[PDB]
Amino acid sequence: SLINTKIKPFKNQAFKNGEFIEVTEKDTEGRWSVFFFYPADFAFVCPTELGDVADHYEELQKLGVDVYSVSTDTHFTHKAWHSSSETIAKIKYAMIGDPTGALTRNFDNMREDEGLADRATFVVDPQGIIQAIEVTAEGIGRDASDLLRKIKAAQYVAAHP
Amino acid sequence: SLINTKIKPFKNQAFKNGEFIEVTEKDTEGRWSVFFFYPADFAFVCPTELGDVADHYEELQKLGVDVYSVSTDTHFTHKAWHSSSETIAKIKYAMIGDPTGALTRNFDNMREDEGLADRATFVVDPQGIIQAIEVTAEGIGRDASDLLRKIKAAQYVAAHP
Amino acid sequence: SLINTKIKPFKNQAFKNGEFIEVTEKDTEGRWSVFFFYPADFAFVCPTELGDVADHYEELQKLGVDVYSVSTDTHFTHKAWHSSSETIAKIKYAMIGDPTGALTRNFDNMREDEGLADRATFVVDPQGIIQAIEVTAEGIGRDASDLLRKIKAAQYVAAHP
Amino acid sequence: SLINTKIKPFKNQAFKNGEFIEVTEKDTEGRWSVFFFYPADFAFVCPTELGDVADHYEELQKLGVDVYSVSTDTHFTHKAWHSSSETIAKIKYAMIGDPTGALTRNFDNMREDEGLADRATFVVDPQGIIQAIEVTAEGIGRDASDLLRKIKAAQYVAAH
Amino acid sequence: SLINTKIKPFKNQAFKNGEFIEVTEKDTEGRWSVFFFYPADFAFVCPTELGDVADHYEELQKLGVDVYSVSTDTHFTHKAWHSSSETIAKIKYAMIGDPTGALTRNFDNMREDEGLADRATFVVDPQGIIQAIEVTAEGIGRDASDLLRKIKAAQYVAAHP
Amino acid sequence: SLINTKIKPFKNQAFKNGEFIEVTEKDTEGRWSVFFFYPADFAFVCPTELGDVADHYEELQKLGVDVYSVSTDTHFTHKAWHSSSETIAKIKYAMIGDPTGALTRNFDNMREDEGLADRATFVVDPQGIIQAIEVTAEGIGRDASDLLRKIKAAQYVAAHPG
Amino acid sequence: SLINTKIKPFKNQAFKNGEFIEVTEKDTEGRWSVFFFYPADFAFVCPTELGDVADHYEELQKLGVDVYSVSTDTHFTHKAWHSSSETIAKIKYAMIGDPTGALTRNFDNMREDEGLADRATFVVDPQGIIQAIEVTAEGIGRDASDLLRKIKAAQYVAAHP
Amino acid sequence: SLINTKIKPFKNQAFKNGEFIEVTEKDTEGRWSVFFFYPADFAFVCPTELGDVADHYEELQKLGVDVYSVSTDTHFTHKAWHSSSETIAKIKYAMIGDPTGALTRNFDNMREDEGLADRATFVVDPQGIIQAIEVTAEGIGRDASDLLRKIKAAQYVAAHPG
Amino acid sequence: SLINTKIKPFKNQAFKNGEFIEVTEKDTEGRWSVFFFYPADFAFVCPTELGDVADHYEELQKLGVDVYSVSTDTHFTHKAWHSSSETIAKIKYAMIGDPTGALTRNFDNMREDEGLADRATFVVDPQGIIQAIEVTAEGIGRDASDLLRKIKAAQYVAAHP
Amino acid sequence: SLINTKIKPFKNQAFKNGEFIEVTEKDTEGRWSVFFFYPADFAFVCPTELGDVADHYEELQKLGVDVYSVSTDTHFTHKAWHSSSETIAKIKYAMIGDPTGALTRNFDNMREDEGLADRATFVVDPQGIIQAIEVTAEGIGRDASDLLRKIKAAQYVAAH
Ligand SMILES: [Cl-]
Ligand SMILES: [Cl-]
Ligand SMILES: [Cl-]
Ligand SMILES: [Cl-]
Ligand SMILES: [Cl-]
Ligand SMILES: [Cl-]
Ligand SMILES: [Cl-]
Ligand SMILES: [Cl-]
Ligand SMILES: [Cl-]
Ligand SMILES: [Cl-]
Ligand SMILES: [Cl-]
Ligand SMILES: [Cl-]
Ligand SMILES: [Cl-]
Ligand SMILES: [Cl-]
Repeated sequence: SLINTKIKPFKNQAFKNGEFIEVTEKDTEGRWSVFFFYPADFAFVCPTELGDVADHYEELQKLGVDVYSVSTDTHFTHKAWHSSSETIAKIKYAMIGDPTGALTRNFDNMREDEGLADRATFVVDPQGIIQAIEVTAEGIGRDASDLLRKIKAAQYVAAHP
Repeated sequence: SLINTKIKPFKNQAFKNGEFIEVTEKDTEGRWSVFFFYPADFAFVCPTELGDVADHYEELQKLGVDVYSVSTDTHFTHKAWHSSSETIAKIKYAMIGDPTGALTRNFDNMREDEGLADRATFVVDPQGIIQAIEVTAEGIGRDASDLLRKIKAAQYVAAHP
Repeated sequence: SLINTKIKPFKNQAFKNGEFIEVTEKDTEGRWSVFFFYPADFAFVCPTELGDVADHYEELQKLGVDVYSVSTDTHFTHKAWHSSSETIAKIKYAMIGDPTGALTRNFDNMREDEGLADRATFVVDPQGIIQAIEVTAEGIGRDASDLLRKIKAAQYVAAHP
Repeated sequence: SLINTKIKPFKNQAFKNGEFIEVTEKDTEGRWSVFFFYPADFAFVCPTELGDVADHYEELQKLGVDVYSVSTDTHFTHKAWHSSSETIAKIKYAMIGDPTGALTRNFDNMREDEGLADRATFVVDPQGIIQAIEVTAEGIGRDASDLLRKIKAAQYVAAH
Repeated sequence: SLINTKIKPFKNQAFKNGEFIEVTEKDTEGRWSVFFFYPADFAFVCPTELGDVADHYEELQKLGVDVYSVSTDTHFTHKAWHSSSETIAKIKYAMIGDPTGALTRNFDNMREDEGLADRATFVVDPQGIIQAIEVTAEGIGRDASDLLRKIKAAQYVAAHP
Repeated sequence: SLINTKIKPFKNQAFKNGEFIEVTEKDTEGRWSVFFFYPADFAFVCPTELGDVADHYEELQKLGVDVYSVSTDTHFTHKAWHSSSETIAKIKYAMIGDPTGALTRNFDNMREDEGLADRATFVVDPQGIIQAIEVTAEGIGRDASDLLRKIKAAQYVAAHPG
Repeated sequence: SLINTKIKPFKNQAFKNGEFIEVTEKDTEGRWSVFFFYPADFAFVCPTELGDVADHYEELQKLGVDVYSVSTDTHFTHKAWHSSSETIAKIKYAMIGDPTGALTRNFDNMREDEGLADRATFVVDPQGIIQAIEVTAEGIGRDASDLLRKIKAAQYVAAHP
Repeated sequence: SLINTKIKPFKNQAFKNGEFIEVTEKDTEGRWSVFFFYPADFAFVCPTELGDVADHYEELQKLGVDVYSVSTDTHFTHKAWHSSSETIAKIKYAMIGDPTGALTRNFDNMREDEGLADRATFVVDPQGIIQAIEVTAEGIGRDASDLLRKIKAAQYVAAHPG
Repeated sequence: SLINTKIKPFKNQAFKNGEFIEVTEKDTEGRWSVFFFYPADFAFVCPTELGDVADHYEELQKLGVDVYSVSTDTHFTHKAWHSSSETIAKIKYAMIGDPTGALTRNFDNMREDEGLADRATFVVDPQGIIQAIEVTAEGIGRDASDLLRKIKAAQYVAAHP
Repeated sequence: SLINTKIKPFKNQAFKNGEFIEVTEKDTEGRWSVFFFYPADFAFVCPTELGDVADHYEELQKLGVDVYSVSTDTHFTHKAWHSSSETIAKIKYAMIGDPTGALTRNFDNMREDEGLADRATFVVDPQGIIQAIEVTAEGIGRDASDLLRKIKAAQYVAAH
């Protein structure tokens, strides 16, 4: 488990609201971060999960939490996915491309014989420390409302040691 | 992470319903299993978590899911905790002692500088494959109803590929 | 260079004329093959090159030459690219996905800090021997008509040593 | 034997008279120390041994001697044990928790396939030097009046 | 491939228009360079390729491109070749001798079991970066007019990222 | 420590009651054994420890316990000591000589910078398992009465585990 | 020196009287051999030494001695040299090409920073044993008539030990 | 052979004529030294060799030669030996104890499987350089008078080179 | 020292009474042997030592003791020395030549910075075990009479434990 | 081969008419040197080779050329040979002894399994660079007159 460790430095391209931006660990410092990994854009699997986090994106921003989705696809592919799927289209958070797999491996989350990330979610606090981890196989869905509870609880223990 | 891997062989003592028993991987074969790790008996962090799983234990048992809690304390210590805590007293599943940390290290779950296991939950299917993982920091509580939901989804995809 | 070496075994998923297929080195045996590498689907480069090769595919097939394009994108992404670009839409040869980068590293052709393949073309004869190589930087376009001339010349020396 | 070697640095949590304290090697400097290892709290073995040392404890303190019991349990388990065994209840010295086993391994005293310490007693002089060692199997009891006898001889040779 | 890497330092003798000159990497700095490798002087091969590059040479020089052919023969042998074949005779560019094979190995282009260079062409820009590579087997000819096209495209892109 | 390990093979010469014998690990099997180490014969310390054990040997022999003293002196040296010390003269157990230090190092009991064994006592049961260990610095005496208590106690647990 | 050792295996191309032949160590077995090394064909050195051995060649053949000259040039280069220099033209023994430098290194005779052989002569008996070694710097000429005296003395001691 | 090498630093306790002393390589600097090794005190082998050297000791001392006998026994055992043997009793030179074996190993003279020194004699000049070596098995006796012949010769050659 | 070790195998040429012989360790088996090392033939130092041993050789022969002198000179040189020194001429035992130093190094008796043997004597019993060793600096003479006394002692102890 | 490399430093004893001397690389600096190796003194094979060089020695001295013969024998042994043999007695150049084999190994000219140098001749210029090498087996003779031809030719090339 990477629980209670500091995230490693990284530098990736991302797509966010119709534009390309670069993201590094410096963008996460002093912020709450959710890293949301998934295997592949354009898979026949319906992206319910990515869109649920999208639905909750408003509250997450009021709690000072940024959301980053990550797959080993490129940011170009993200822009195309964002254009063709109605569910993906409502995403307003950053979609990080990790074709080198460096970000994915930082989180020990690479399926090495497929070149894809596992279905993992990491909650990271402003000092870069990982406070929560959830991983599931392709049939077990990640519940975005459960994520919010965990994030809110994490902020609480930060305030009340 | 260990997602989608086979659990490793192990041999531990446990306390269960007033008795000391031995538990091994052979006890898990052909069953659904939940491994519930926690840092320490008698911390006076209220064992809200252990008791939640206890409340749901009858329900879990009807789905054919066994539950094993695990810490690096001994089974002697578990028996004493069980006699002294009203909440722990209602645990009817096996409380595994792991003073060597072998069981804990099998799940890659040791805080090496404290000698205690992290707050991790692993769902293991009847073939020994880890299908879901949840890990939290010391302040963020694991929700047994979410565990239950994940187990049912895990059981669903097994029956309907 | 890899000139005059035998290509190595490989197994990839690919998209071809509306379907997903598996390609292995066994598919190239007894055939002439062109492996046409590029960095990324949905890239700012209008894919003129992929399309130039497309125009010549009927001529190439009459020479018994198979064409495989290759990037580290997934085959899913290929299907989407084929659907959204009028130029890509006219590709009827196999588009191989190489997310593990194994195929790309076989041809020593990976930009390791980008996780993308270089702009390289390999001509492979029916015995699996690499007979021609062209690699260019991102501004210099590969000319499919120059490719044809080389292939016919390669076929001539095979017939008349 | 670790006889005549200097103890190694360590940093552990402990229970001592209703409170949790941190203990390190720096706490032993300039002092005589007895390190009293045992396998496990709440084991069915009755802890007559830990309690005999308690009976002798004011006397030891009058000699400027600190006592530390050590097991691989946590200080949490010690506090609980302290509430439940009438015998353990009379301990007024520090009960050190060693869940990492580092303290135990410093003294070469870990049963590696059990994750528990052996039944060992070490006497350490004010310079951190080990002056006496006793180790027994689980049926053979350590006698605290003999411990006292050994400490007093050690203090004598220190003086001469 | 060596695409987009910087050429390595080198120091060789060459024959150019009736004289022996020394060439080092310092001669290529601030200039465009074509390094044109071939296996052996006086080969049964009609040196059509070397002579074709000669015909296009004036044009290449006005675009600021210097040309160096390189073989593992000595410069003495080049000089003799230049005197006996009318085709080699029309070469006005520098002919580098590489009997130690160092220049050749810098470009990773040695057939170690023959001690001869492969049929490789490298286009190198003024900062020493390799921008184009072409390699062929013994029957497939390199077309100097397509070399020019590539060079002109490379120059456009230097000026217009 | 060496607690709960099996003693290692060894082969040494010993002085025992007016004779030279060879002692091996084979001689200890099926018996209770005490290995009693000390630094040097003819030393400035009066050998009260060795004499003290001698006082208890008959008790020890009725309980089926063999005693072996060990130093890195030779068996020749033990014989001579036995003739010159009034204390040593009453020793009826085997005095093992260990000039190679192998028996001593088997018990991890060598002071390498002096080439002398440390002041250590080991109780070993019939299966060759070490059941008690005692090691002390040079000014802290080893009590033979307390040794007996440990041995009697060790035999009780062997007969009544739990 | 290599005096009194057995020559190493080799397989080289050579030019001999207008044809290309392969020479191996198997060709030297059961015969006397002279291996005559020099740095480079077409060198500014007028090849007085090579033509001198030729004048004595008919005589050498009556003694059962074969002659092999060796440079790191190719056999192609030997053929051209043989055609343009009158002195070289009278060579009727085999001219071995050693572009890999393997034969030259077998005789420990490579100038490693030039990639050329030193001026060395080795006399080899029918069992492959080196019986004489002569090496000189460029100004000092090897005298073929002294070479003959040495071969006759070597043959004498073989017959009358 | 260590012939013509410089002896290595050392530090040992020794018994010399009723007193315990320390011997180090600094005691050999500027003197002629004889290091006379033997296997064991109180051994079955008649200590004639040490006694014969003792007979020549006033003559050796007149020539500025120090004598050091060495075994892997302690210096305590030497004092004891000195009191019980009439032969050893006439030794007035230093008896060095080497229980750690470092001195014996310095002279490459240890029998490792016995933990005892071999029967070796070394002559060392005032500069620390070894000028003569003699080694024999347990039955072949060293002639103290031949030792003496050599020391005088070694002293001659030192003062009259060539 | 080498005391109580078995001599190692050796094969050397030697001069004995007008003849050249080969001595090996098989010559020493079942015999008592003296190996008498010295630094050099024809040296300023008086060969008193080889001669005093020669004076006793008849008595030594009666006791079944063979003598071998050894230096790193050749057996040729021993022959010449035997012809020039009235003293060495009396020697009837084998004079072993050791130009490789092997026999000398077998006995750890080489002055490495001089290539000469030290002044050493070894008495070896019929089982090849070294029973007595004497080594001296250059001014201190070895007394062959003492040597005989030791050999006699050695034979006695062999016969009487 | 060692052709065109600089000789390595050395320090050897030698016999030079009557007396023993020490030769080192400094005695070769600034001068032309011939190092003439052979296997062994007093060998049955007659020193025709060493004598031939002696005959040409006065011509060699006039060209500023020094001669050193070398074997793994000692200088003591060389001296004795110089008296026993009429051929050898004519020798006026330095006979170097090389018992450690260092000089010989410097010229890569040692037969390791025999401890004798091979039959090799090295011509060295005043800058210490080896300009000519000839090595032969025991039946083939080194002709002294050709050694001069090579040296004069070396010197010609040296000036031009
Ligand atoms: Cl993880
Ligand atoms: Cl994990
Ligand atoms: Cl390539
Ligand atoms: Cl990858
Ligand atoms: Cl210990
Ligand atoms: Cl542990
Ligand atoms: Cl390349
Ligand atoms: Cl121990
Ligand atoms: Cl030892
Ligand atoms: Cl050579
Ligand atoms: Cl050489
Ligand atoms: Cl090469
Ligand atoms: Cl020695
Ligand atoms: Cl020796």
